[PDB]
Amino acid sequence: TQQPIVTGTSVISMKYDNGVIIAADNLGSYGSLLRFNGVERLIPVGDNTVVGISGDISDMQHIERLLKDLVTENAYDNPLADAEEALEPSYIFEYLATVMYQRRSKMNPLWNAIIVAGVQSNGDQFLRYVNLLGVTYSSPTLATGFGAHMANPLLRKVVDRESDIPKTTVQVAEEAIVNAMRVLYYRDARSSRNFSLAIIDKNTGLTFKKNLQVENMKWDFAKDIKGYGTQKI
Amino acid sequence: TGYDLSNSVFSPDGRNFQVEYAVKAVENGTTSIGIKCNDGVVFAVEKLITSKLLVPQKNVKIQVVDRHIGCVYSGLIPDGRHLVNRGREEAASFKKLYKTPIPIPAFADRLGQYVQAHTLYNSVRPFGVSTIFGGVDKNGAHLYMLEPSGSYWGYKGAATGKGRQSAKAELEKLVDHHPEGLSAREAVKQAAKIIYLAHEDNKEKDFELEISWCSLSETNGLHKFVKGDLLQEAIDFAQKEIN
Repeated sequence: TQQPIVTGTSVISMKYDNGVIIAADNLGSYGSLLRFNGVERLIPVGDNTVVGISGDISDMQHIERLLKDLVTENAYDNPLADAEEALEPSYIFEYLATVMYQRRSKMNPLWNAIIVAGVQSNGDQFLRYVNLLGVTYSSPTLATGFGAHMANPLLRKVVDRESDIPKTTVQVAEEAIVNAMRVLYYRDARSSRNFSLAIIDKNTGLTFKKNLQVENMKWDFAKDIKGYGTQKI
Repeated sequence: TGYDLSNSVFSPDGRNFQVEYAVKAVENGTTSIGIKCNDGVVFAVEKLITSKLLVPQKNVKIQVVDRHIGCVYSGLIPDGRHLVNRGREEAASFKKLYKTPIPIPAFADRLGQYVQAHTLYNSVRPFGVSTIFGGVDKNGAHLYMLEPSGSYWGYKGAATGKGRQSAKAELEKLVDHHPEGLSAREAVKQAAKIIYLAHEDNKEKDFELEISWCSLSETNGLHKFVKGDLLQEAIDFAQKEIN
């Protein structure tokens, strides 16, 4: 991909005491045209990984096919494909990151930003980022695009350092994620009101909520805004 | 003379003797069977325990292709692994191009064309395996058997190995007695029975039973190995059925 066509906006995520949460809206934009709705940008892998992808949608579908074939291959000649030798979030990340950096180095990137989120076999929380440059980093909160500018400041007021992760409950984290989604719908011109949200909990497994909607929006004060300065009516 | 020294050479009868020698290599192997049920297929294989140093339940013999195909083979096991690798490549290619998982007849013909190509030149050796495979696709259940010559057909039941003859006899009995078709669990039980029966040709060594199945209702069209309680139930059925 040399320039993106159908694109998806921010993907937000954070860690909490027993797992991770990741969310993304269901919109595929075509420039300034909000062309496709119902576009699922969260790719669940196994019972312990969710991959949130933003950027070129065709490249995202290519990554979907890649993850599908990766699951199929790990199943081969693997009597423990559902137990000890099942796919881990770190495996899926490292694979995607290798691919991203190899495509960048071959001067033909996958025009994406990716957040892999899940729970390891030992219970640890995995949350890591990789983009079209091969850049990787990890933090208690992770967001792409506009989220990085708006979701992270909010989400970081809950988990500012590693020590805050045990203190954070799943309810607090999900509330923060939904509020950040509302803020993005307020201020991101390439966002949608409908979004999907995935929880990866080391006890309850993978919870996948689709067709969510931004609720409890404040719009009343708009009636009190007249003109742009001196106008009174 | 010397017509059997080089592969892909025609004898004056019109035969390829190297393929027949590969068939002998196949007949030297252990017994493996497949049974087509009402909504799926069942695969079973006997694994000789040469020594108790062998780890039980490990050394798995049945292989999976894509997520819906099961393959078992009798003969040179590494040749079977090579064939299964090629088949996995073929299925992956088919899915990547056409989105849908590869239909069972299509996969059968892929394997068959590969094995046949392995009889066209003197620079390659025929496969020393007979392969029973199949699964569930959009057109239902399919069971196939493929010979070292590249020949392959669809079967109600199939069997190869040293005990292939008694297995075929029992399969013909099962076919005659059940014109309506077997259920997946009944087919698993009958596969266990036929494996235990055909083991008598290797009676001097202990054997371990390995079963897998792909049923539209019991496994949701996916290939899964029969283990745990169902495997023990089939083992007990066979045990009290040999008496």
